[PDB]
Amino acid sequence: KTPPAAVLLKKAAGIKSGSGKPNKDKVGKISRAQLQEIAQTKAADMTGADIEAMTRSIEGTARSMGLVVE
Amino acid sequence: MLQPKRTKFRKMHKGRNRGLAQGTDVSFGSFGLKAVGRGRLTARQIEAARRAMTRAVKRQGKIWIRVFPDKPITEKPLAVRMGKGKGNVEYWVALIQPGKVLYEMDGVPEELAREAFKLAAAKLPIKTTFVTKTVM
Amino acid sequence: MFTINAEVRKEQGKGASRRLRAANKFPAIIYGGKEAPLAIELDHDKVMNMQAKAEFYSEVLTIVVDGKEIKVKAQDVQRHPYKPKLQHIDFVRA
Amino acid sequence: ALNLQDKQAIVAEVSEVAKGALSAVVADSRGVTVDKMTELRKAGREAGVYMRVVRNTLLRRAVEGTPFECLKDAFVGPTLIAYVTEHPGAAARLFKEFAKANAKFEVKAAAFEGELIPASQIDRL
Amino acid sequence: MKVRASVKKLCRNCKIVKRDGVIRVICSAEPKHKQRQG
RNA sequence: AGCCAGGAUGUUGGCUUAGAAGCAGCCAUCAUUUAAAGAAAGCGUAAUAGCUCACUGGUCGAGUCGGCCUGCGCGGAAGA
Ligand SMILES: [Mg+2]
Ligand SMILES: [Mg+2]
Ligand SMILES: [Mg+2]
Ligand SMILES: [Mg+2]
Ligand SMILES: [Zn+2]
Repeated sequence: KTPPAAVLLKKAAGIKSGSGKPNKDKVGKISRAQLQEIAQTKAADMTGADIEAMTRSIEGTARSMGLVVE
Repeated sequence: MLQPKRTKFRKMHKGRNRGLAQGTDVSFGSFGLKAVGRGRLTARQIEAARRAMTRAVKRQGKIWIRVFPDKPITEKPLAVRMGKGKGNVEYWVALIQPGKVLYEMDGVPEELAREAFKLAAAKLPIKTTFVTKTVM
Repeated sequence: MFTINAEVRKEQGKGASRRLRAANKFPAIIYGGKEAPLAIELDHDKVMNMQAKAEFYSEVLTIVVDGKEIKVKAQDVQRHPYKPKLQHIDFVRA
Repeated sequence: ALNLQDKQAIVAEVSEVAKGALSAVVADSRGVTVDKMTELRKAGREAGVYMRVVRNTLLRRAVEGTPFECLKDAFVGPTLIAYVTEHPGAAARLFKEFAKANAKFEVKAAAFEGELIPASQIDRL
Repeated sequence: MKVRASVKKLCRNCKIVKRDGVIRVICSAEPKHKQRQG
């Protein structure tokens, strides 16, 4: 398959590991362009009918590990 | 363990507990534990109840105790005849009439308070009920 | 808009009132304004269900006595000490 | 659970799509993963096909509005409806290749011309 | 079989049933959970 | 109420750990396809797998759910 949403968000925010306390500790930032590229690879792997849908599932995977969208 | 810091008098008359309560209403928090029965709360009992409901809320919200053990109770010790003066003061009580609000609580959801007051009620000698604050 | 039906009281005092409450009605009184204070009785359960809502205390109600309507506010309510019941109610003419 | 108004809105929607669609194929949806269903919704958004799984009691209220009153008897068993709004057919070709490839469910009975078309004869459509 | 004056449901599996003037608790899962009022 | 079926994607969410994959713990608990499916209510594995629930479609076809105030009962209740 395509590499996990978590791995692509880890190499997008420039980090190694995500946050130990997600949404409390913010461990990095990713622009909406990175969200859309990552959710295009994940689009090749997703269930979404739209770009916004898959970019939203990658938004969720971005909030669950503590990485902000900037 | 609650007890009057000082008093005008050391010993007291037994008395009688009659009538209804004053302060049948919740004047502080949202919820309260009101006593439907009749009788005495020793200081110890108030302590234990308070502890139970403090454990149950995990030291969140706020708790009031609207009763206080201001009346001293005496006991002759073992192997003592009658007379030769009034016995010594062992402990203190609060006199409770039907309708009195013993504890009050807020800063917590309803359910948790119900649970807590149940737990505390378990430690008290008199029948109790759960009540809520009303407008007017 | 709450509506309360009531009959005037043919008797008064302690006895009248305890019999009243054991019959599942309860006394009340309407005063204020130019007129004379009007002593009434109410059906317990109706009022007991109505006063459960905040509006009851903040709002103008209508009491139907002998077909005649009177607008009132709830002023002061006496509750039974340990039970979920009402002893008695003051309504001031609005 | 659903409010009565939610169900009124949904009956109005299935009736509104029922008034604009040429051919309607009713098919059992059972025993299928939601990835095969994401693929049938993609192949269904491809052909102009409108796919839904609704309550059958609701489906007889959206059907009662003409000329679908024949399909009331195909609403016994779980019902997945395909409305082709633009072009007729093409749901009838996809549902059979889906039922054959998957080897799941049923594909019970269709409707066209104001008529019911039985499970075997939808090969017409 | 715990014999006590207070009998309760310790889970969803537990079922309270009265046999012959006695309140009992029967659990399909945990025979440890079996109680009798008395 | 029973019975039939689904209970899906990202994903093995991040942190931790030899492993932690809903199911030791800590944090978040978003979003997608949906009729519906908790970053999972319990069992289960070395970790998975696997059993099952929340939830929904079907069948069935008419009453059902839980509080309020009470009346009378049951247990609690063993001695020469
Ligand atoms: Mg006296
Ligand atoms: Mg008298
Ligand atoms: Mg026997
Ligand atoms: Mg059912
Ligand atoms: Zn059990």
